[PDB]
Amino acid sequence: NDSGYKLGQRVRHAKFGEGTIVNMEGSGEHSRLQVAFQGQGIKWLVAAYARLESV
Amino acid sequence: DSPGVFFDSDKGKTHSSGKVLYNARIIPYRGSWLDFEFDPKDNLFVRIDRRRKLPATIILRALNYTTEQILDLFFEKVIFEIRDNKLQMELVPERLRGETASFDIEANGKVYVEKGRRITARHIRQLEKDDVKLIEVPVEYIAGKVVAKDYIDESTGELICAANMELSLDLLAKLSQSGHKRIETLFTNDLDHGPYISETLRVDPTNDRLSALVEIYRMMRPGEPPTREAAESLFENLFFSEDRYDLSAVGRMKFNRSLLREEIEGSGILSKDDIIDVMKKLIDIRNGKGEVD
Repeated sequence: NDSGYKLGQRVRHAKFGEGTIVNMEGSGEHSRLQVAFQGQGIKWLVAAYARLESV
Repeated sequence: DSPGVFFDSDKGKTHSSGKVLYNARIIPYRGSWLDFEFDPKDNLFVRIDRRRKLPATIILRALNYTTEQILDLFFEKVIFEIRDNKLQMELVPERLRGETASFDIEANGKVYVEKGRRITARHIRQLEKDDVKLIEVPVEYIAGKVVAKDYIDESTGELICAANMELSLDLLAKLSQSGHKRIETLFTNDLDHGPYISETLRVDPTNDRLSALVEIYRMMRPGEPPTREAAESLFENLFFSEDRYDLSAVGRMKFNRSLLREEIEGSGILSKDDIIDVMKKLIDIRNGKGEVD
């Protein structure tokens, strides 16, 4: 993925908390990230719409 | 065999059910064959260079179409709106043809069709004349509809629902509570607008361009661990390189004539439009519009 994120990366989300990227799909504005958030389960985020900070 | 495109069937003589399985085949003067074919469940498959079949949507993913864009190619859309705490539907009255109302089709105080009656061409005419373009529907009617696009919770970036997911009351609730008051779904039926491409996506194991290219590459080159360049170049060289592929002028003329195109001249290699147009004609044939060669 050319989206800025990497498989295995730890990220922080304002609502979902700290998590780890466990899969990615797509490219360009369509890039999406599957994130396992410690206490909030697994979620798909569209990279271009999600505020994530690299822990 | 001669160059061109050919639409055929098995004359219902393969499976016990006697179901007629339709197919399409592109044969070049030189280069790899490209085949499309239905299975008994009405899913669509592609065969490249006469090898084992793959869910047909893989070739479109390899040509840079998203799930949403694939659905855009093969289906018209039915739009629902949420307003006044009611579910409304954008109406194209002609789409009601042949159906029996499951609820009162009413607008502007007037009831056009009763919950029991069969919808008439007269009903449709009056609806068109009165410019009825929006009608209230029961929430239950949203169930089973297929969402045509990705919907995101914009406050978090979370994907709320992916293109091609089946709608439910629970999902409708989530969408509504996320601020999405307009929802696009597929126009399909079980008769002459079949959901073949939508169901094909559900058995397609790939989810983007790179995974599609890798699926193709692994199929063509067993024993060769795939690299980016290798998968890209192999695909480009199947149908899109003059060095390795040529329909020939005769082939192009016959190809274009089968698709009812005006032009007789054209390229020795294939375009995205060539491939999509062949898929669309095969789907027409299955839907009862037009016939095999």
